[PDB]
Amino acid sequence: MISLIAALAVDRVIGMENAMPWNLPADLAWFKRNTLNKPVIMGRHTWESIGRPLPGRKNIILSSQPGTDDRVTWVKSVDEAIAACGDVPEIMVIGGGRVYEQFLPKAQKLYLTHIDAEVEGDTHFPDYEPDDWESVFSEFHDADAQNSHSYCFEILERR
Ligand SMILES: NC(=O)c1ccc[n+]([C@@H]2O[C@H](COP(=O)([O-])OP(=O)(O)OC[C@H]3O[C@@H](n4cnc5c(N)ncnc54)[C@H](OP(=O)(O)O)[C@@H]3O)[C@@H](O)[C@H]2O)c1
Ligand SMILES: Nc1nc(=O)c2nc(CNc3ccc(C(=O)N[C@@H](CCC(=O)O)C(=O)O)cc3)cnc2[nH]1
Ligand SMILES: [Mn+2]
Ligand SMILES: [Mn+2]
Repeated sequence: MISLIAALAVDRVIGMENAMPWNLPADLAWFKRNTLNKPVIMGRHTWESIGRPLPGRKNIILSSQPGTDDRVTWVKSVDEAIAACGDVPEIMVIGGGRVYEQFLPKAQKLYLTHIDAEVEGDTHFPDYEPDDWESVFSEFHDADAQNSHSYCFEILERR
């Protein structure tokens, strides 16, 4: 399948000129657990923001331009990105906004972290058609020493 994973603040904000507005290590740890040993597809701006390869995962970068780093795989279209992933039980699409929009209709599963934080962003998760998704997992966490906002991990499956 194809699955999207994202962390959403209020109103589906996911970023602000190429930095995430927070630092919730419980959520990054959820991200790592759900992506480790799977291929991850990302757009070029998200590659830039991370700033390095994600270890333990096949990193596939979409760009309409030649690639500039041979430590990751560069592809020029959605069909090529999926093909580069070969024979894998689960393909993880890790954003950003433009990439999420294109992979949504080919997604079976959404791993969403809803963060209770108010932030004034420039990129959104495409979100919304609720009727087409069943929530099968939801786990809510209050803020603590390490994590300054409350947040909820949710897994949705396409009905
Ligand atoms: N909250 C979260 O979980 C999360 C997750 C990921 C990212 N983010 C944030 O999202 C923001 C980045 O998102 P974004 O929407 O600006 O950019 P993006 O989706 O990461 O990257 C867009 C770029 O990817 C390339 N691309 C996308 N689809 C393509 C296709 N079918 N074929 C060829 N190339 C394609 C293009 O590169 P070229 O311009 O090189 O052609 C395009 O400019 C940042 O703020 C980031 O921190 C947040
Ligand atoms: N749930 C979720 N949360 C996010 O913060 C997130 N971020 C991105 C894009 N940004 C990033 C930034 C860093 C790393 C990274 O290298 N993560 C480490 C865990 C430690 C950490 O991120 O601080 C990893 O090895 O996965 C991945 C994606 C994509 N999907 C997400 N999904
Ligand atoms: Mn808050
Ligand atoms: Mn979900």
